[PDB]
Amino acid sequence: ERSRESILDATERLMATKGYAATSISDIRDACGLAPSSIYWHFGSKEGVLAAMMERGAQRFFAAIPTWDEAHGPVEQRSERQLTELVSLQSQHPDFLRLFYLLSMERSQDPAVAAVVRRVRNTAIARFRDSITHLLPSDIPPGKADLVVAELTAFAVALSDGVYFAGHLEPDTTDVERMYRRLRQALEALIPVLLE
Amino acid sequence: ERSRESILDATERLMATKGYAATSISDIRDACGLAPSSIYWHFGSKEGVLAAMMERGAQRFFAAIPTWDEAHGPVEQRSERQLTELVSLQSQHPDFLRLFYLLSMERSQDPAVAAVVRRVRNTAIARFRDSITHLLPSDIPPGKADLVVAELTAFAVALSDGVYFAGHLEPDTTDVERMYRRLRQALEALIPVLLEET
Ligand code: NA
Ligand code: NA
Ligand code: NA
Repeated sequence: ERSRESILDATERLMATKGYAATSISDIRDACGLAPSSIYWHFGSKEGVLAAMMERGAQRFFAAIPTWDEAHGPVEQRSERQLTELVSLQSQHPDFLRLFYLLSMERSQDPAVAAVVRRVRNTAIARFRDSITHLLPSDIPPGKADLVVAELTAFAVALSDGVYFAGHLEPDTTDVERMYRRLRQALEALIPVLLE
Repeated sequence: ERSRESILDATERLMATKGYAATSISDIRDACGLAPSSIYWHFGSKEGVLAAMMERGAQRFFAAIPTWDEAHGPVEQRSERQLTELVSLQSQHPDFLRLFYLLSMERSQDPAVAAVVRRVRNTAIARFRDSITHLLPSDIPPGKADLVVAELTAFAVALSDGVYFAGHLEPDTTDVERMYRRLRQALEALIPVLLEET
């Protein structure tokens, strides 16, 4: 819908400017022109707006990174982009990232929000899993591979989570590209260890 | 002195139940018997209390792990309980940890809170750095060591941050001990890599 996008657009700018608490459903109307009843009719509530806002922020973050089959090149890589995008995709668009980590720790969470948080986290995990499976030798038995891949994935996701906070808490001295370089180097080193 | 402790104790329990939002200065009095005016006089405000409580939780988290110099004797070398002490304390807090990440991302928060967050983060970084220096060969030129230790530390702290969220978002399938073992193994692998790159 054209109207759904209007609301989210307004909600982004308003919360960026005023923060969550001080952003009214009324304010959102003032910005997007849509009446509160129309807003409620779409997202059901303020939290329902926040969720949908946060989700499509994810959908764009992930689309800006190609999957492994979205490639291209003779397995250049198939790092290239995947790290390069991930690197550039932390440049003051954590945005959605900060919101994610905030919402992940929220207590007594609205169902719509908890569902969005879960889908985003699962997606991120799935995406790392897609890349990492290609770091293993092909002659590894699939069941054994599943265990190794799952453990490397959990490791990478953890490190990537840490990268946001490093950039947030130590923005001056943090090198995002360098850190993800150490990650892939760490993963390549851990593969022989895991198969032992 | 004893008054500060009973205020924080009451504030913990009240904030374990109830939400931060729904915990009033009034409620805190009801629990600890100290008047609101006495509470303010100590911590200055509600978020002023929140800070002090979160810091105290960190100081206890950090004391529960030894520094390299105070650790044992030299066998482990000194790490594998500094490991399990780190593993001991997840266990999935707060205590402090969830509050820390929440407060670290809070906007326009409060001078006293931002200071606590900064001290806790810096301490944790300092603690990892203290351990990691002994992973390097003795003959590395100090200035070059400083660069390598710093990069390994940033890496370790990042991984440790992610370990919390793994345990939070995937509590069923997350092995905390196994993860910190992979961190140690990763750090040992990265040391030669870092030294040949200066
Ligand atoms: Na209108
Ligand atoms: Na309308
Ligand atoms: Na040595």
